[PDB]
Amino acid sequence: AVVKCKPTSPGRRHVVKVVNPELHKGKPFAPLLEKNSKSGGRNNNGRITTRHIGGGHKQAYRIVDFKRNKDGIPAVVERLEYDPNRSANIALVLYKDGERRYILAPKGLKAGDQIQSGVDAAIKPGNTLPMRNIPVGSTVHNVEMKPGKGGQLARSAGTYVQIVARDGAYVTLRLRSGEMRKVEADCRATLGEVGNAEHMLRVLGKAGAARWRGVRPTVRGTAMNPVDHPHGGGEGRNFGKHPVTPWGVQTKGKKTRSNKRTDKFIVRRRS
Amino acid sequence: KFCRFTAEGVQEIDYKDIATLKNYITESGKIVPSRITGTRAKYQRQLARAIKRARYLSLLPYTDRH
Amino acid sequence: SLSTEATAKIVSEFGRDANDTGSTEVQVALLTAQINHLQGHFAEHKKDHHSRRGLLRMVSQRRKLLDYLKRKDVARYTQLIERLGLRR
Amino acid sequence: MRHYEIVFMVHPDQSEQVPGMIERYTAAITGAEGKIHRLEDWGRRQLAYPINKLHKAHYVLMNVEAPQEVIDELETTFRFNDAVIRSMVMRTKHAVTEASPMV
Amino acid sequence: PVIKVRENEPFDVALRRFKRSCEKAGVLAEVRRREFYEKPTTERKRAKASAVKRHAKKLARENARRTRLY
Amino acid sequence: RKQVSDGVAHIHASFNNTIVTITDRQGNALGWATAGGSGFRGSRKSTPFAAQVAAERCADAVKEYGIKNLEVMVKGPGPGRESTIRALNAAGFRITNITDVTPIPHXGCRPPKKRRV
RNA sequence: CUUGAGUCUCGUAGAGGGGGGUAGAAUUCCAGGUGUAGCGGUGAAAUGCGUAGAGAUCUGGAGGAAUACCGGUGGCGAAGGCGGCCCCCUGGACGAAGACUGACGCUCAGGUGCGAAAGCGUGGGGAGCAAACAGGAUUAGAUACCCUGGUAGUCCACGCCGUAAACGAUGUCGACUUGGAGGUUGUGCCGGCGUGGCUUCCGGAGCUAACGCGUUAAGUCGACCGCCUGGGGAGUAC
Ligand SMILES: [Mg+2]
Ligand SMILES: [Mg+2]
Ligand SMILES: [Mg+2]
Ligand SMILES: [Mg+2]
Ligand SMILES: [Mg+2]
Ligand SMILES: [Mg+2]
Ligand SMILES: [Mg+2]
Ligand SMILES: [Mg+2]
Ligand SMILES: [Mg+2]
Ligand SMILES: [Mg+2]
Ligand SMILES: [Mg+2]
Ligand SMILES: [Mg+2]
Ligand SMILES: [Mg+2]
Ligand SMILES: [Mg+2]
Ligand SMILES: [Mg+2]
Ligand SMILES: [Mg+2]
Ligand SMILES: [Mg+2]
Ligand SMILES: [Mg+2]
Repeated sequence: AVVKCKPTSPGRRHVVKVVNPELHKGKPFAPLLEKNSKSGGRNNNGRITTRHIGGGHKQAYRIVDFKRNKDGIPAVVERLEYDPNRSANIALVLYKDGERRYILAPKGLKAGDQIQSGVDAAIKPGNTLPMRNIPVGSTVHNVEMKPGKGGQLARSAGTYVQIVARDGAYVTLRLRSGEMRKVEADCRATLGEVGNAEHMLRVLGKAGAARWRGVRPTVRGTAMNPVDHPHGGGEGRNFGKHPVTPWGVQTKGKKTRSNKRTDKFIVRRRS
Repeated sequence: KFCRFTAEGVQEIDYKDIATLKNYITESGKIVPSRITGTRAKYQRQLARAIKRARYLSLLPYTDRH
Repeated sequence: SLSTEATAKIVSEFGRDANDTGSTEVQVALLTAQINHLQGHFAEHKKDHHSRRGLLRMVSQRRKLLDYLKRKDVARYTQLIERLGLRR
Repeated sequence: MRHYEIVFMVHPDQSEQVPGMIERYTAAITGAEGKIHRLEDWGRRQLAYPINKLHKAHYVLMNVEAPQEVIDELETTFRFNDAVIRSMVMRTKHAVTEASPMV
Repeated sequence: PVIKVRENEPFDVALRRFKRSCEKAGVLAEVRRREFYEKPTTERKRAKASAVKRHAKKLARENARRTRLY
Repeated sequence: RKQVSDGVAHIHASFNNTIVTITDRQGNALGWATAGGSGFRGSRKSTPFAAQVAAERCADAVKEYGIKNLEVMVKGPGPGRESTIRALNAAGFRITNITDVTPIPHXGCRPPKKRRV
């Protein structure tokens, strides 16, 4: 549910919250957790390689089954859980043999729902099948890009892919970006959309809410000195140059894809 | 004129009766106005429904240019 | 609307006979049954204004019949509103 | 328990599957305690216009008396069966036990 | 209006047959009707006026058949 | 070059012009002529006579193919519907079929607004 | 008490409403084939498009919107409105025999709800059309009408707005008072004769300033409500 906060303080006036009472209020399933400590956006050279990363709340990693490889064994959704590591919610599922797994929560899924993977799994949200067994036109998420590798496409809250055509060993998919893309029809996908679609409707409201998520401030290039950034300098507010990255590449329209190895799988780019 | 369905005591028009329905469509496949065939209004509506159902099942064409 | 069976069952239960379809208790019980049933319809179809006009007519007629019954025989009125779970 | 008239058209390259389809659908209906009032295998007819580049289809006509849920299940079956190229489910006021003008 | 030219049929006759088929199917009237958008208010006004004029003309004809001009 | 002996005459008869394209029965164009390209502009372009001349010129443009029989598909409300067919017949073609293929929406898209002249 | 009002039983017609699915026609776009010099447009032009191969024609694909014919001074809805086909949920109307309740009715300030199109917010979608905008014309000028393009918007979900020549410019309910010709939808009896509902046109008395209205009254009456009081200033200012 999308809920506005009352303006009892200026940092709360513009806050808009996404409240989901269905989400488990207790602790997550301990055997599927592992630690994941923060990087500050620094690599193994200790250098910042991605700016604006630091701080934010401590988070444990939930081992999510993106492969959905447990074919022919039914599972029942025990509960939906908040996952700090991603926009989508996750579902703790219990298989009939006694194994528990986390999956991405599809839209509509709730406690008690049954799911199944495999070639003969029914066409129902949450079920996972090779895409050669999924009707053309269907809406899917957690799409594999190579068979058995595990889902890599349409995993964020609200996202989905459409299977638009099947041609031989390949299907043509319409990605959320608008790109038309081919992957092998043996790649697995899960029926339905990723849930938590109202995720984009939240409004952080204040600076500290970005800080809680481990986002550090962005400093505009034009606010600096020339030594720091191509945009730097000027007596007063000056610009007078074509916008570039800190490293000098044009940053308004200039294209950067260069992967001749995967060009064959792109039917048409997003535009 | 001579609305046939009252004289035949029909309860419906039966979209599966393509013989009857062909007498209510022109050579281009259009439904014929009841002011030409003399059909009564109630049975003209039944006839239009039946023809549309037959067109959906490809028992009749929509036009002569498919 | 109410099926033949549900209507006949309400008539038998609230009427003084299976022929007594017209008594105020029978009319109020039939209206209450349809109103309660239609709650599920309008929970799903919130923009079904045209049907909701008929529903509000049911509510208004039931209110008028209840007022008539209360003014005519208060004990019957009390029994009825307790059986059907109506506030007033 | 309502009366339905069902017509479904099968890909002409799967005509020999039609008997199994008919038995399976009848079985689902009768297991739901429904009845088969009419059942006509029209066989292969020429379409009045192409459907998915096809010029023929195998028509089957059923008049059943079943609860709504089994009819929805049957419509879902038609949806996901690529052999069924088109179908129409109509409500009828009463059971139609007769011979259609196609026989 | 599909027309097949029959054997030993002069061209002008078959052209007339095609022309009558087209005039019967109302293709040119439909094309002219669909050149421009007419608002529903204009369409209803046109239909109503046509019906009114048809009725008034019919009544005038019926009541003129009872009228001697000389 | 290739000899066809069986073709289709497509007459695009609009209010302002007439395009005559002669194709084989599979839809491949063999030659074309238009009223606008036959020495007629403006007012003269949209006349039955300009359409007749276009029909003659298109018939000339396909002489090398040895076409003898013509199906005729007429499309549009223009003044060149009939005179084009007459000129194709007088050109010596055996017209075996005449069809009207004018597109009619079954509702379709909203037409442009009415002109106020 | 049963005659007004209502309940029940059996049927009937209907673009009444809400939700979901689906079909065929067409436009546009994309890919390719054939082909070659024009296309498009107008009063006439030009802008525009086209040898970087358009327009025409054929094939395959994508997508959105609307449902030709039927179709009708036809139907349904309180009004606004509602139109392919199929299913699910659902409101009202009407008719025939009865049975039932027993004045439970009518109207309604305030209140509440619904309420075309345009508009507004958030998120989608976007074929066609098209305010704005641009160019080409026309003209004395032409911030237009005409042309070539074209963005909001038009579409969807949810919320707001609450107004229209929202009109029959005619408030609701009941009773009564010569006729004629139709439409539509029931029903009774034997194509004929009845009997109900809704509806179109003409017209009599009467009414009306007149125009006209005329059993669907603007006639003859009763109940209740809304509203008017010279034109402008002004449905404006506060
Ligand atoms: Mg950054
Ligand atoms: Mg920033
Ligand atoms: Mg500084
Ligand atoms: Mg520098
Ligand atoms: Mg300065
Ligand atoms: Mg400067
Ligand atoms: Mg134009
Ligand atoms: Mg008021
Ligand atoms: Mg609007
Ligand atoms: Mg908007
Ligand atoms: Mg657009
Ligand atoms: Mg314009
Ligand atoms: Mg007003
Ligand atoms: Mg109006
Ligand atoms: Mg009006
Ligand atoms: Mg008024
Ligand atoms: Mg009159
Ligand atoms: Mg004001």
